Amino acid sequence: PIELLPETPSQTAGPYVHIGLALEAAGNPTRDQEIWNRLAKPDAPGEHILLLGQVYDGNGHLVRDSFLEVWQADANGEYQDAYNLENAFNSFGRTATTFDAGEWTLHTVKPGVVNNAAGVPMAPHINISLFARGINIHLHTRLYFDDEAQANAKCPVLNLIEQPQRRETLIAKRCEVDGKTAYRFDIRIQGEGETVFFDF
Amino acid sequence: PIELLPETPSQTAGPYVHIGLALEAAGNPTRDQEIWNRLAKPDAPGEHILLLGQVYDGNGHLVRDSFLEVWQADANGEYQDAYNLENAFNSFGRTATTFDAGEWTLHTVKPGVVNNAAGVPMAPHINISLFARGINIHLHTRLYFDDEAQANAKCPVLNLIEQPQRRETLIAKRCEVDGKTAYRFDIRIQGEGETVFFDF
Amino acid sequence: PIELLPETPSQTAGPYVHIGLALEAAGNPTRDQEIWNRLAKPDAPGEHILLLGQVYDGNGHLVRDSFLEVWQADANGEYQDAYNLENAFNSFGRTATTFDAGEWTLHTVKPGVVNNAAGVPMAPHINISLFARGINIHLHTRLYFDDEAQANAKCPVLNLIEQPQRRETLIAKRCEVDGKTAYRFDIRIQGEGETVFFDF
Amino acid sequence: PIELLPETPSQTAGPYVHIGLALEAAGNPTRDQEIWNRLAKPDAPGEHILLLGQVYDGNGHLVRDSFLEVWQADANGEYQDAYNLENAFNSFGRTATTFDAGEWTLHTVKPGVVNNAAGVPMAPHINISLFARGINIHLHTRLYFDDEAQANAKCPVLNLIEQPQRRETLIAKRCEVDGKTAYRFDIRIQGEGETVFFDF
Amino acid sequence: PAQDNSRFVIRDRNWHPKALTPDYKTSIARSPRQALVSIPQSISETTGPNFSHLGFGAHDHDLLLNFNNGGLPIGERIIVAGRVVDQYGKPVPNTLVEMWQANAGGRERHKNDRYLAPLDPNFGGVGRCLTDSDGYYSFRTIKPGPYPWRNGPNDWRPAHIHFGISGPSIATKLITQLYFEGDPLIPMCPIVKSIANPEAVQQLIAKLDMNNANPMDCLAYRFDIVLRGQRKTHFENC
Amino acid sequence: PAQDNSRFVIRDRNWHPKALTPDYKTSIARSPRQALVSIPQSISETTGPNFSHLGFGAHDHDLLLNFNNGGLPIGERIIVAGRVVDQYGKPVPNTLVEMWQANAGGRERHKNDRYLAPLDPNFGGVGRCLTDSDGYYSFRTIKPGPYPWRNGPNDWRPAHIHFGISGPSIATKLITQLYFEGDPLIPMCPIVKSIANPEAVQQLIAKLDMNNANPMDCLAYRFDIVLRGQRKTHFENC
Amino acid sequence: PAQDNSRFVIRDRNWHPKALTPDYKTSIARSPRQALVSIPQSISETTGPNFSHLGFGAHDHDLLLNFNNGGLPIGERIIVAGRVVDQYGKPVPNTLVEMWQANAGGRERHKNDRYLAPLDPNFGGVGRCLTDSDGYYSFRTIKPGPYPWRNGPNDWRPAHIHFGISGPSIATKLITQLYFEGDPLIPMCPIVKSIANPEAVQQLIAKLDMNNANPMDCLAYRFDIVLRGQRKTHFENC
Ligand SMILES: [Fe+3]
Ligand SMILES: [Fe+3]
Ligand SMILES: [Fe+3]
Ligand SMILES: [Fe+3]
Repeated sequence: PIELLPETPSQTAGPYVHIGLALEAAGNPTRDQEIWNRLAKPDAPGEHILLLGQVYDGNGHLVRDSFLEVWQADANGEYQDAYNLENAFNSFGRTATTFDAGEWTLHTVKPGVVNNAAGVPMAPHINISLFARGINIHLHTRLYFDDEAQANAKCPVLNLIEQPQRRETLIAKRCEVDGKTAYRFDIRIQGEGETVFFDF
Repeated sequence: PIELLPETPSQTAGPYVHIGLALEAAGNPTRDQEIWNRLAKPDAPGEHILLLGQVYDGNGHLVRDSFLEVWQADANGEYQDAYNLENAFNSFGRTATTFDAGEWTLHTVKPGVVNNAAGVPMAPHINISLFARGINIHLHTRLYFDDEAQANAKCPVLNLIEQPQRRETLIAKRCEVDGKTAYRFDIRIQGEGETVFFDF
Repeated sequence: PIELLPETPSQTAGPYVHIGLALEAAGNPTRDQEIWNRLAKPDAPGEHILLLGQVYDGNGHLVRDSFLEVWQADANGEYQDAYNLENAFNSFGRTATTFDAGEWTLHTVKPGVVNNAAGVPMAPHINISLFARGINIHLHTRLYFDDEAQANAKCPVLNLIEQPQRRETLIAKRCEVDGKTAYRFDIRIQGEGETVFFDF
Repeated sequence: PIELLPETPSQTAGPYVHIGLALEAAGNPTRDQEIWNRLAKPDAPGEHILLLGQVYDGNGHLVRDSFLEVWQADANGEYQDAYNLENAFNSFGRTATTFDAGEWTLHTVKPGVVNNAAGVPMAPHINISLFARGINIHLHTRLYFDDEAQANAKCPVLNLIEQPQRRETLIAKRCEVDGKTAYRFDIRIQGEGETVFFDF
Repeated sequence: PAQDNSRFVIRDRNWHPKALTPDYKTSIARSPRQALVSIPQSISETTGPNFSHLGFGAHDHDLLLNFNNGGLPIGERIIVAGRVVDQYGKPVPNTLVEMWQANAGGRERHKNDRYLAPLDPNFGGVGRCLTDSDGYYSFRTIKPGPYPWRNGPNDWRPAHIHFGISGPSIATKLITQLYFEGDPLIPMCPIVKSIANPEAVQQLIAKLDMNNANPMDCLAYRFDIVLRGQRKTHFENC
Repeated sequence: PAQDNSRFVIRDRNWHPKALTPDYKTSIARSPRQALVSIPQSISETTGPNFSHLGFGAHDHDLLLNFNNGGLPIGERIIVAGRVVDQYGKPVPNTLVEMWQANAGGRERHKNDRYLAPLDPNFGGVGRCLTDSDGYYSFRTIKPGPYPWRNGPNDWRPAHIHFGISGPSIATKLITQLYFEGDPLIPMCPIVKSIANPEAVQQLIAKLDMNNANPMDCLAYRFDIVLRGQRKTHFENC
Repeated sequence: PAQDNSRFVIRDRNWHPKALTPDYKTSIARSPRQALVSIPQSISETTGPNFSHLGFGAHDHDLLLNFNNGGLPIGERIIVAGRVVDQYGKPVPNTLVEMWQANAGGRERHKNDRYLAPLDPNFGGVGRCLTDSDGYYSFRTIKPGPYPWRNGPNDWRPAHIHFGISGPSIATKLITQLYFEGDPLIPMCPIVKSIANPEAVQQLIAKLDMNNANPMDCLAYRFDIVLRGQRKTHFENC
């Protein structure tokens, strides 16, 4: 068969992943421009939301050294690839769970509807990539919302998961933190209530 | 040492095992003579029973594409090997679980007692072979009855299972389906309350 | 692929092929029972014919050391395999061209119609096998008759030969030798007017 | 020595070359634009001629499945490489012989004079490429005209053929088909009067 | 009735595929975590059904004619033949050989198969044959095409025919898959790779049989099946 | 008009098949007995047609849609793609690549083909594509099936697609055949064996391309074509 | 009468010697220039003569006694024995095996043989034997000597015995030559070299059989003959 050049193999992000990718969370001095958890500036269009969650291992214990990267569409359902800190909204962002804060936070807007390759509408989602010590190659997942039940039942990607009980793990529960709209999304890497991870 | 010709390796029966071994269950037209779940005709000697069950995977979910083959003796404790659809009783039968019916059914009589190689009597049993997608080589098990407690405690095969809590998984619970004598035999392939599988 | 045992390779019959297969033609004493050119005894059913011909090489010169074997059906279109010198007709016979007689002779009856594998009628034919020095592996040919033009135009084997001009080489011309019905069949191994040779 | 990448090996065009390169001749429906035998439209400059011929194998039999490609200059001696069906003249064309029509036809104009690499004028010619079953790698030849005797005797390509009797095979005989100027060019692939084939 | 007079050679479970083979995804949740319990052979295990008296139709083995809605199937006409022997080389006569496959495009005749390749109105994909006195079987069908499945993002099953063989007992019963010679998809399939030993993968590859082919008609493939060795009981119960 | 500015590398006629190859029967009467006459390259040989302005239809390269009588063809959906380069590795842009094949069963859409395998009412078997700026071409079709032919008593052609490539000149023009990876019929075919060198047979074998495959849809094959090397004229006529 | 129930494996014409082998001079004018026409097997080709009822003399297989004019032949007393099987390994019973050879000096009993080595008054050189139930034949003769022939200026034929085997049909009918183990003239003979494959030459070589030799009497040679494989018809005419 036709063999291409092999891809450079993955290695764990390591315990001290924060010194290079999350400088403030690592208690080290920052540079002028950093890629962090504030995707939307207070004046950006759409419904402003606060995302929070914890990451658990197979023994039900907190992963206090995880690193997460997010990729989502804007309120109109468009992906803004040109990253600039002067933009009202950026489609990319980074967050982490530390020893001081075992809970990650993300400030963004609720994403609009985007279509798949076949032209069929996908439910509002946020693409997540999980890195940490013990994770040799990053885990890919999606975050869906509980107040969008009608679109979640018709999503082509969510309907690919055979068992309905496993679809529930990708659904973030709505709550309120200080008068601001918030969604809680816990990731269970292994065991009971294990989060669905993707390959693409 | 002495090496013989190697046995042809096993492969999974696949998700569509029904098109070749359960034509009716596959929604396709049947041939004149088929091998199915009716082991005994109404005028056959012995106690007429109905067997039913569900197959579960390691996550507690139903296996809707399982295929089962049964081998049992008659009421007089004899194995009828000459398969014919004109016979009042046949020792062989096939059943399955479909997406439409996630529960398999088998119409037969309660088997008689048969002796092992050493002349010691075995408790009334039905030999089952389980095939499905995800199962590389078929699983062997035995179905015992709960109302035969005295014979089950003396069975030389059941006593080979070290732990008594694992013997209970091979015991079918007596119930009634539409005012007819029935026994329920659920198979748990993996996990909590895992069914004992044999090798011979 | 599947490989079977290889067939023993062919070698030329050699210049002195007559000492072992045509004893009388070799001027050597014969044994009690010999396989020769008299297929039909004077009292056998059907139209009694005399076949004669010469064999030419690529330079138009006579092959005076050829050996031929024939196989034909009887007047009713049946192959008589049980060779016996007491039979009125035998389906097998042998002939040769010598230095004393550069022309071969054969005394037989005209064959009846036999069907091919598909049930389609073949025209009256005689299967010939040619052996000689210089011929490494024997040549297979068929002899057809000129007075059976209607059947020759419809024969499945004769119609397999692409060019109509090459079909004429397998057709023996009718003549008369001393009041007896005779057909002349010349074989041209190479060159102008080359005889069609078969593979099967 | 210096070795370059090897050229992809040639294979026979096969008996059914017509389904991909002569759709009309194959009795199949044609596409909007096809490459066929009409090189010149009625209002094209130069002397309008009709070319025809038959292709013969080594046994003197007609090759009814031949496929021919032609390349010629216009009346002014120039090669029109930009193929378009709207043009009055195209330097390229394709023709064939079918079972229905064992004779190929080509409608074009008489080509003008073109110079070789050394500036010496070549006689009016048409470059032909012959493809068919049995022909492993295509045969190259040239068509010259009999009424151009003075230019043919001086042609630097025709003078490379050692024997003058072999040059006559490349010369098309002038005749008339339906009161129109025509030239007959028969190709003999093998044997007596074999056509000169080129290598370049 | 059937008697306890035979013993079968113990299965080499390191030759056969293992239950847990991660790359074949569905095997993760459908494999036992507890060990298989070994039991001696008895009349329940050493006996099995005999299908000599089963009413076989005339075209049960011929997939080119057993569905027939007024025509012939589109695809490479092939004959699949071979012999059913045990580990000692002894033939297994009067045994049931069952088979099922996809059409020339990889589409299977089942409601759950939603692959975009069309169904062939003259092809069913089911076959059965009883082996003769010398253990030989024969099927006439079309060569199945490969098909994709939801395992990895670009996983493709090689062209295959699923086989089911009964044997003299339930101890010999086997379901397997036949693969075709030279198919480049064979070393890539995770179901094939469930078998650890490379020499075992070779036993599943049907070889091109030009000798069994019908000239100007159909090609042929040879597939020999080896079942568990059968021997007589000796020195038992002293 | 076209000009005489290029020279083409001379063909290696011991790499390419010979005219007289006895096992391929029809080649006996259709091969020259006299030697080919060598002539220098001129404007007649170094120039050729350019098909950039030819009116290509939207589905000319797509054999899954270019015949369409109300459906999809039965067979293994495949993509046949590759690059057209010369002997120096230089791409050949805007060149005509033509192709023709049989259906999934080995039946060709021609009146003279009387093979018993049925015709596919949704498959024609003809394709054309013009290479892009980088010399790439692409076709979408079904994988053709093998077929028998009257040569030897049991001769079978391997699954193949016939190719026709124009190039920058009539000197580069080539007609060839593509074969598929691992096909056991390749070392047995007398048309393939017309080529003496085994390394040359390998250049005709299309390799399985999983990287160019469309997941859950169609497989892919890679076939690179190498034409005669083109170089500029130097030190001619002194 | 004979019936059409058998099919024979097609001959490998690249294993067998070709028709045109120039080093064997007489083959140049006695070989067809046109290709052989392939035809399907019918009753005319799949049937053949059976010689069970032919009246064999008591010494027909014994070349030491079948000529007899007063004594024994001069030469190495040998037994030539073997088995006639088909390509499947199945024995060919009640078949006709005919043989002819030269005397100990290379002189054949024919008028055209004017070689200066004398004739043996007690040797003829002809033998015939019908194979038994298991396909075995046996001949008792003297080892033939080499002889020269007008081909090249110094060509010598190795020591050989010509063999003629009938088989179940005219399709299996074969004439060949047996050679002796270790004879240094074998690789130098142009008739032997008519066979291209060196592994094919090996099948024609008789091996010394000390096990089948009679102590204090005669040596023995083994020569097994393999005829075209016979199989029953299947899936014909549908
Ligand atoms: Fe580190
Ligand atoms: Fe399958
Ligand atoms: Fe000799
Ligand atoms: Fe073709």
